[PDB]
Amino acid sequence: AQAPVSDRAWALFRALDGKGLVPDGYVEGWKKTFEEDFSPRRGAELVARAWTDPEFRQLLLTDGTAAVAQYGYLGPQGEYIVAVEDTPTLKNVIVCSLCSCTAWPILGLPPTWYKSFEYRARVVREPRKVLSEMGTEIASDIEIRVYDTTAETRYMVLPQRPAGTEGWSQEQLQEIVTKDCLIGVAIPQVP
Amino acid sequence: MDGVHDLAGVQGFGKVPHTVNADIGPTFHAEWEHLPYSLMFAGVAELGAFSVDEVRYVVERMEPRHYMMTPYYERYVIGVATLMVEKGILTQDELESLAGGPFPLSRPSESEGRPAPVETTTFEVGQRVRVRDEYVPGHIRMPAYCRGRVGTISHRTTEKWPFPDAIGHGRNDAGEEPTYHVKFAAEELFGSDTDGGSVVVDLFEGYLEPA
Ligand SMILES: [Fe+3]
Ligand SMILES: [Mg+2]
Ligand SMILES: [Mg+2]
Ligand SMILES: [Mg+2]
Repeated sequence: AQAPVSDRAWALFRALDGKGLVPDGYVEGWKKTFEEDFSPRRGAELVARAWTDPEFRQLLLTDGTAAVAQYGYLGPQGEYIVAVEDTPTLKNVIVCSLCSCTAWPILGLPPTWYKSFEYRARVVREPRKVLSEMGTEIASDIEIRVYDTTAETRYMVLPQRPAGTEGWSQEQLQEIVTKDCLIGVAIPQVP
Repeated sequence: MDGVHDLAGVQGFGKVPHTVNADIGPTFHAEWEHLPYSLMFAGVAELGAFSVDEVRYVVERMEPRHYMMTPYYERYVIGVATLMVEKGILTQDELESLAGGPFPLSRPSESEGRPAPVETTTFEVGQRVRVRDEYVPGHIRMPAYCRGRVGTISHRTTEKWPFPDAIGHGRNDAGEEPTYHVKFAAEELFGSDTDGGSVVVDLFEGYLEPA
């Protein structure tokens, strides 16, 4: 038997706050960071830059941390970054089978589905079927590689740039790089 | 710890509750949901009461049925509360008084953890390694599907971190080690019963040995 979760969560807050252990505006500040600053729009920016700037692409793939630092997007759960490059014969997908490990600052906090037991159990073993069920068909002539986020590396996928986007601006490209593209379960689509 | 949290490879689950690019709603679906992470950071960064590794472990320590029936953010409310009680900062009495009802916590640890190993090997990209065939009852960042399996190094980190099996129990002997991206063939991990290509696990040096 358990008290409502809202009551338990606020009880934890109140117990700590009432002992002076929580600075003024502390949880409010974190809420703002989580809701407004940590965003897949940042990862999209990185991808769009890599797509249009061969030099930056090279930096992003060889020293992800330095590349992300240039944009000022290192942060909690995103201090050591590795970007993994999709190719015509390789599709990368990220999971945290043991919990929910995610590059928060550049992908945003993980969505419910990514933290689900279903995704955590299945994508490591049957990524092709999982992606297919989610709406992404990966042909058999393509290697699927699943990165399980088990330590401190925090990953982003650099997806392939779709045909039909030649000449687009970085802002235009950013729009088609979604959260799901950064996690690796979706391929960018030309609207 | 060979707990129910070690889910990779478990069979019988249904569909992932998402189709690509579907609306996931707001970051927080209830007004309390930012609390577990924020209070984790209060504990780690402001109070120095515990490490992030200790938070992963205390969640692993939820009674197994409790773990399996509890939504994500709730597990971290339970985990952070448990640590606060274990560290002598809060009492369960006061949590239940403020909550107005039962606030069951994670189970006590059954292991004191283990130190970072003194004997490890620096590996290089392209080298073949085996995951040490070891069983650790406390916290460990090795999912069971790779125990005793052989793969190839694709990255050695340029930074080092405390050994989770030590710092996840608040021990003083976690040292520091780099981790390695170890690439396994899907068939090395799941035989014929997989549709994948490769799986890359980010493994602490102390979990590895020359193949
Ligand atoms: Fe995780
Ligand atoms: Mg082109
Ligand atoms: Mg134009
Ligand atoms: Mg197991």
